[PDB]
Amino acid sequence: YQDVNCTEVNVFQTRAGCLIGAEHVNNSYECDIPIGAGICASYQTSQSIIAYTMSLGAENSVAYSN
Amino acid sequence: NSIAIPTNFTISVTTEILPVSMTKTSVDCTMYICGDSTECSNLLLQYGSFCTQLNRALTGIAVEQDKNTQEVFAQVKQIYKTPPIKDFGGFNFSQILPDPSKPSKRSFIEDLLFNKVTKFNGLTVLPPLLTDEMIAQYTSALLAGTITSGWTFGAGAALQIPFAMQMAYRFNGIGVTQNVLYENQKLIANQFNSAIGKIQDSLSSTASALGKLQDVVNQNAQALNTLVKQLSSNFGAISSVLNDILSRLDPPEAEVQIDRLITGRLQSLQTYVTQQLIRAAEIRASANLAATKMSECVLGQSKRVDFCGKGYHLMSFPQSAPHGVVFLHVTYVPAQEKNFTTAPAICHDGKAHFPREGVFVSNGTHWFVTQRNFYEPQIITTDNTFVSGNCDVVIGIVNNTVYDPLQPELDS
Amino acid sequence: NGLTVLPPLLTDEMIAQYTSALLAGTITSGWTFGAGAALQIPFAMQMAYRFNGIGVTQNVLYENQKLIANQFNSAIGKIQDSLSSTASALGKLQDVVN
Amino acid sequence: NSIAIPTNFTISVTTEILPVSMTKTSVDCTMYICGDSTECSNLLLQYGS
Amino acid sequence: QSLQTYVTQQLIRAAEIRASANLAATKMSECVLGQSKRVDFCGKGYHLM
Ligand SMILES: *[C@@H]1O[C@H](CO)[C@@H](O[C@@H]2O[C@H](CO)[C@@H](O)[C@H](O)[C@H]2NC(C)=O)[C@H](O)[C@H]1NC(C)=O
Ligand SMILES: *[C@@H]1O[C@H](CO)[C@@H](O[C@@H]2O[C@H](CO)[C@@H](O)[C@H](O)[C@H]2NC(C)=O)[C@H](O)[C@H]1NC(C)=O
Ligand SMILES: *[C@@H]1O[C@H](CO)[C@@H](O)[C@H](O)[C@H]1NC(C)=O
Ligand SMILES: *[C@@H]1O[C@H](CO)[C@@H](O)[C@H](O)[C@H]1NC(C)=O
Ligand SMILES: *[C@@H]1O[C@H](CO)[C@@H](O)[C@H](O)[C@H]1NC(C)=O
Repeated sequence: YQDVNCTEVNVFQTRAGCLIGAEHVNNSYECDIPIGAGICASYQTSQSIIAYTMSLGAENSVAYSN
Repeated sequence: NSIAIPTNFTISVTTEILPVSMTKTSVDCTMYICGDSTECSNLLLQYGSFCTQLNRALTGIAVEQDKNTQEVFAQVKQIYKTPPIKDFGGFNFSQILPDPSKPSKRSFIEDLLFNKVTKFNGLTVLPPLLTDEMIAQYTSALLAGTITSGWTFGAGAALQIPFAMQMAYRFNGIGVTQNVLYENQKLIANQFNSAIGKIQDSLSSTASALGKLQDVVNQNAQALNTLVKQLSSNFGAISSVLNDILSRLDPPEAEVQIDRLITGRLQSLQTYVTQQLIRAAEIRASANLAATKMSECVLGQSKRVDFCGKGYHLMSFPQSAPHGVVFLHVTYVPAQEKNFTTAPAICHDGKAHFPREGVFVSNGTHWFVTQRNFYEPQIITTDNTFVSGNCDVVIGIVNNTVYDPLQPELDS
Repeated sequence: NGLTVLPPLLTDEMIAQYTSALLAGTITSGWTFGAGAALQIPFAMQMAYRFNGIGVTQNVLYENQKLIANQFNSAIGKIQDSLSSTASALGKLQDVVN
Repeated sequence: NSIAIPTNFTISVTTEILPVSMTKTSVDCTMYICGDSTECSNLLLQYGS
Repeated sequence: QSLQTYVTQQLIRAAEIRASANLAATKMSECVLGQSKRVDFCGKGYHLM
């Protein structure tokens, strides 16, 4: 529900609106079906729709030295 | 017979500011054309798909703003991070790298850029898919890659190289002999650091520097204000307020007055959507230009003249801005011009000689060979020059002497 | 009917001055005026750099300088003959006007 | 095992033509629609912006 | 309606001209002010000037 609070409408409040039916998952993944405001959703595990903050890629420091 | 060779340089950081996206507006046209009115809605259905192709056109614009923003920023397969120690040979990126003290971890110069830029009628504003905190992880990844690994993170995985060896590589890219860096490394580090200092003075003092991004935000706000104001027009109807028509006239007459309002509001929405489709092409061509500058200037070094601001391009650092990007393009500019007599070729033992690299020049009594971009005279030898043909062919050749490094080794 | 045409800010004379400046720069200082100061260079040497830039050793230019200058001069004369006789040559600009 | 290497060259000059600008027209929307007419202009105002 | 049609066509046409102007500006910088390594960017053949 775009641009509404989870009041008037397994409920996840995002800045894109009130998302109902998607499980909020702490693990990030590559973006699949974009929702907005950093949140994407996908169908995964038994399977269900999940919502998560998308990953921007793996973290990799460079072994920089003089 | 005269060539000017500059005996010194200045390193100039020029800001280039580019729109990259615009506000993802979307309008429930069936609410804008007919608000909470069943009688009006049933009449609007007689126009078929004139609504759903406008819901569709605006959705196409809204979806591609994240395409633009992804293509410009997400040019990196990994989120690279800077080392704990800042051992960059004297260069000082602390004003363009993240500030861990902030809630959204923008750089110092990204905070200046985020400071200088400033409904009920079916209108909405959809959020971007990349939050301005995720854009700042991508520009920090592009930038921590650029600093620690040069172009190599664009070709493969990031290969570390010391920053004094990365700039020595970029000086060879502009044809300046890389020892011109090491022999001047503190001067070059200090001119980079001082030139980054001027960026803060510019962006802090002069709000008009952001003129392109504020223009894009103003055009989108002016179009929405025009669209909302156009609800107040009668278009030939007895009233612009739909409820006042319905509360006063029976259907056989109310429908006529309503059709007048429907025609006017529908044409007035098509005008907005057509303007936004043309304005979205104007931003999409700017996102593709920003994506191209990201790929060629940041992930690389550009041989294209004036592509990365005035000067010979050395490197660029991306910073984010509200609905845009900013490139801090670092360029070598040759500065202290000097005058010399010059020769196309030199004559020695009947042979003509030409410089493998550099220009034959004369301060007025002696002849030297030297790189074109930085006065650095060399005694002329068989190692700086090659023989081809003889004296009787070149126009404007000069009868100097060319030294042989082997002779004294066999003479002694 | 209310239909008018506004003049351009830069008049044809001003455009001519800019192309003149760009041309004079190109001829007397090569590319240096683009990067920074216009640094005078003997034209033949400028061409030598232009040749190295395409993978042809500079001695080729000097040894063939008379040939190259003659081919260049002839090529320009051909440009004039084409533009003076082929109306369609400027079709891209005429089409905008139309 | 065969390579063709040019032994001579020619300098050619070609002409590339590009549009830069278009005529800066300007239309007075009121005069166009309701030229010198008060009665028409007042009706035109009902169309707002 | 006639004006709206005209203006829309001018905006679209203006975008085409703008793209051409941008190309022309790019060439000026990367063709006149410099030397192009970009193939057929500045005519067929190896660009000199
Ligand atoms: C042009 O440069 C040469 C080399 O630097 C100058 O000749 C030398 O000048 C110095 C200082 O007077 C003497 O110590 C050397 O013995 C000279 N010979 C060499 C090394 O070439 C020359 O004087 C300069 N041009 C001028 C101003 O006449
Ligand atoms: C390269 O080609 C040019 C022609 O494009 C040759 O120059 C011509 O030589 C003939 C004699 O064989 C003369 O009659 C022409 O008038 C010359 N033309 C010009 C423009 O000079 C040139 O000799 C050739 N070079 C080589 C090495 O074969
Ligand atoms: C929803 O309402 C609560 C108050 O009950 C408020 O604290 C919260 O911030 C609101 N969320 C949104 C997205 O408006
Ligand atoms: C994420 O982990 C925290 C514990 O660190 C937990 O409290 C929170 O409920 C988890 N959220 C989700 C969506 O699993
Ligand atoms: C080169 O000579 C010209 C002569 O007109 C003079 O104006 C110019 O300043 C001289 N350049 C330098 C670097 O001395």
